[PDB]
Amino acid sequence: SLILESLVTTLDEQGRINLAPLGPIVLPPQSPGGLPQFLLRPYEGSTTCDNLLASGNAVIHVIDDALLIAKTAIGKVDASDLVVPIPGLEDTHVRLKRCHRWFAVRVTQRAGTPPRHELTARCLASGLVDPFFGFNRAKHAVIEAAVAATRLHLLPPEEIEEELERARIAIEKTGGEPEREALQLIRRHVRESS
Amino acid sequence: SLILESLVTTLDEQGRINLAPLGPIVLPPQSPGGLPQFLLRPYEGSTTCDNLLASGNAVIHVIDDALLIAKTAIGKVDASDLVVPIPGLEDTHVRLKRCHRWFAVRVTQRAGTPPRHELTARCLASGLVDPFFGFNRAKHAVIEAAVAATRLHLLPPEEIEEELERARIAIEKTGGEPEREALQLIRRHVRESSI
Repeated sequence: SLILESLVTTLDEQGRINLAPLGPIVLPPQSPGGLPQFLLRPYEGSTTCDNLLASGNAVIHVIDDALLIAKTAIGKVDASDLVVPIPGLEDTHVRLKRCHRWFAVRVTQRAGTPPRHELTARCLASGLVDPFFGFNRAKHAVIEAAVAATRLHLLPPEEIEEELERARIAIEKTGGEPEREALQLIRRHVRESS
Repeated sequence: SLILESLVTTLDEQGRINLAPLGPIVLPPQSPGGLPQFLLRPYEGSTTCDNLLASGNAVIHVIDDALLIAKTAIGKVDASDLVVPIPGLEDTHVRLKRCHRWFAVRVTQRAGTPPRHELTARCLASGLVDPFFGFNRAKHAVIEAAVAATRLHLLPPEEIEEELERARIAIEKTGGEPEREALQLIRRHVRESSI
């Protein structure tokens, strides 16, 4: 399916902000030229899933920050100082100060056989912030390594080592310090998980 | 600094437009928010390299179009109705109508020993156009497959096949129609080059 590797913000019942990775499916717009809709498949028991099921709201972000995706895939990141309330939606939706694009969404349909969730969401608002760097082989390899290192069922040692090596090479060839940092964090996570 | 996987337009001596992949190094500005410089390392004997050395001009594009990268990596694409001359630079630079961002550049320094050219370029003009889709694992794997398909004379068949297989997996999971088409075109190129 057509999937964006995003960061999502949500709020709990007390307004506490959560930031986590999500891979929403991009759905057709309601009208030609219109904003995308999204199919969200949050993981049961996650803070994102709890907050979506309670509030109906989220903000999906297009980012070129592979380091932040890696950090929030591996552990919790305090996002309280990373976000600003969205105009028109200040009590329900917050966006990252640094991103390329944000989509403030609200759930329109719900389905899924427990424990799966399928939440259709439409945009209430969207905006552009920073330019996107562009394709970068190091960022891409950080994403692959982070996905590999955080799978529900552990990959065989040879497979995870292959992803880490491909990342090392791509980062040496094309990356910067945030990508170097990301790989070190992912390597730590892999070492601590075995 | 980071390397951008870009599309570059250049013009030959008769004004003919070329569109091809380039991986320039992005040199940061002195001040946050300023325009960057680029280090261009074009491939000796390529149309892009010939035009850069002759004119000193190019337009570098940030694109989310992995299909177009694949097409121009594996063969010539007629870019005549993809680009338009840039006002103020209309005799020397053309830009893609569809892109996220473009930088019209001019070479300020030539270095390197042939066949490895190293050209420093500064920005004459730039702009934003379309939003960027975002990270997509299928687009990323199409880029890696396209790089491998340009290296049939440098890599064994099993290594190129493994890049094609990683693309298949990423496209099934995350891709759309352009990425599916890109992998078909790349596989066809690999098959044709083997025979």
